Amino acid sequence: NLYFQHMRHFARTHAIGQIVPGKVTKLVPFGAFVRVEEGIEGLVHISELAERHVEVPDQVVAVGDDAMVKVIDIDLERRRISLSLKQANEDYTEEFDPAKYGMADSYDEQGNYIFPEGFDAETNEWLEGFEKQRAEWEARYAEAERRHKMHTAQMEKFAAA
Ligand SMILES: O=C(O)c1cnccn1
Ligand SMILES: O=C(O)c1cnccn1
Repeated sequence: NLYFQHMRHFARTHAIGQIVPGKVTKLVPFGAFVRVEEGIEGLVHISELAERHVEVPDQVVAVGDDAMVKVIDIDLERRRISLSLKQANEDYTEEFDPAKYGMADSYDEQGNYIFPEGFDAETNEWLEGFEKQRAEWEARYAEAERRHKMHTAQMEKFAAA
């Protein structure tokens, strides 16, 4: 079963709560399907489109719209990924929280930051011979930033209210 395997891979590479970019692919009476990271599709249920009540999804999104959504549930049995636009926006903060955009593994159970393998907290510099790890990290971070920036844009485009 390839689909299960893909969705499982997805679940194991994304934390619940993660906020991710998506493209709206399809509208239905009960919500809007969104393709996540040019990957696979989740559902934004109609009640999770916005804070206000909504009679049809078109009231909030349209096919082809880009958006940042929160992953709120992953059901590998029913092979549904649940998404929320509403909650993504509820959790937005002008201040950047990398945990919510792809770097949750840089935080422990308390929420304390974990200095990555190869970075010297004392020296505050990357250790020579770790260029691979520096690269991967810098990349992950950049993406997390991009994502937050986009979300900011989405919130700014809330000049609707
Ligand atoms: O048609 C479906 O699969 C469906 C309908 N309502 C809620 C969730 N899923
Ligand atoms: O049956 C589903 O859950 C479905 C439908 N359209 C797109 C993605 N998923």
